[PDB]
Amino acid sequence: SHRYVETMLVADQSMAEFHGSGLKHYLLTLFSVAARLYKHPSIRNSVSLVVVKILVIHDEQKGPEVTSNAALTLRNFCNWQKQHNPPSDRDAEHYDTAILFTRQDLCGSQTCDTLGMADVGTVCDPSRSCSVIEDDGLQAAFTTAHELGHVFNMPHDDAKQCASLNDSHMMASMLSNLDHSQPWSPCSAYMITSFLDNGHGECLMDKPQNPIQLPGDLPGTSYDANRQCQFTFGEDSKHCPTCSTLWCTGVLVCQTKHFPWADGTSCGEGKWCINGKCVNKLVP
Ligand SMILES: Cc1noc(C)c1CCC1CCN(S(=O)(=O)C[C@](C)(C[C@H](C)c2ncc(F)cn2)N(O)C=O)CC1
Ligand SMILES: [Mg+2]
Ligand SMILES: [Mg+2]
Ligand code: NA
Ligand code: NA
Ligand code: NI
Ligand code: NI
Ligand code: NI
Ligand code: NI
Ligand code: NI
Ligand code: NI
Ligand code: NI
Ligand code: NI
Ligand code: NI
Ligand SMILES: [Zn+2]
Repeated sequence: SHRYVETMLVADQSMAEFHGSGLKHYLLTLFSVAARLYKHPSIRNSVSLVVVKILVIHDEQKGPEVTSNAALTLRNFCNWQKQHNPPSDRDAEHYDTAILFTRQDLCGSQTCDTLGMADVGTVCDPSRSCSVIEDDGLQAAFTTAHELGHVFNMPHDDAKQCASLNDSHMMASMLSNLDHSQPWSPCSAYMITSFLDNGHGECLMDKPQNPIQLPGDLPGTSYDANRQCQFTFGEDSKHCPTCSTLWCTGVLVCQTKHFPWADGTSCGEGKWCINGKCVNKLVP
């Protein structure tokens, strides 16, 4: 049966300052891509990510302490989100999960290549059902879905428990090329299924009361290549000077993080990017 992941989205002061008025549309744009990934048939389940609440923190002290140490930020965030959840799921703004988004670059013990953070198997535990996402651009939509994967009991696809069943899927242990034709591995598929068959989706059974509408356009529609570049490299960056790799300014100096342009991104009159390819908007 149908599962509804009622979610609170939280943005820290770094996000408020960076994004200004456009902040809530941007989080919703992230979450809508993540919501799509969870509807892909390879998850082999019926999962609906819905937003019941959004908090923006304009003053550090009114939110959790966000530090570059990712494990500690997650823990800070988890503690802090408790107080803002209504007790019973009868309440409309009661959430099953909470996600923090920050511009601060998050770090492990060893490098600052951390992109997000969550514990495994926590989705209906109100005090552990959280994630922190570093916002380095639109690709943070896939970070959002990966970490939500942890929350749903998915291990990384190199875990020994995944040997029997399966680097190119959502739950890769490191950033690599996603297979957009099959986002979730057989392992991810099984580990979420097991979890729900074991009864751990219980708080996901109730439908949301007037959820915050997610954008139904493509992320490239709201955000053109210059915007995309700015989300990654700061407001002074523009598109370089197509689709497969987004290059951005920094002797013309240009830089990339190797991601394609967001789907729906204008690549000329009557054409737009779809899975790394520039194609006519009108399809046959
Ligand atoms: C962008 C993007 N575009 O497409 C995709 C796909 C992405 C996301 C790629 C993911 C790579 C791996 N991570 S990561 O590199 O930040 C490492 C780490 C913080 C390790 C921690 C220890 C850890 N936490 C929990 C565990 F269950 C295991 N281990 N992680 O896995 C966090 O979940 C996060 C992001
Ligand atoms: Mg509150
Ligand atoms: Mg795609
Ligand atoms: Na980081
Ligand atoms: Na970094
Ligand atoms: Ni503001
Ligand atoms: Ni909007
Ligand atoms: Ni601080
Ligand atoms: Ni595969
Ligand atoms: Ni619920
Ligand atoms: Ni400015
Ligand atoms: Ni400027
Ligand atoms: Ni351009
Ligand atoms: Ni590089
Ligand atoms: Zn992970």
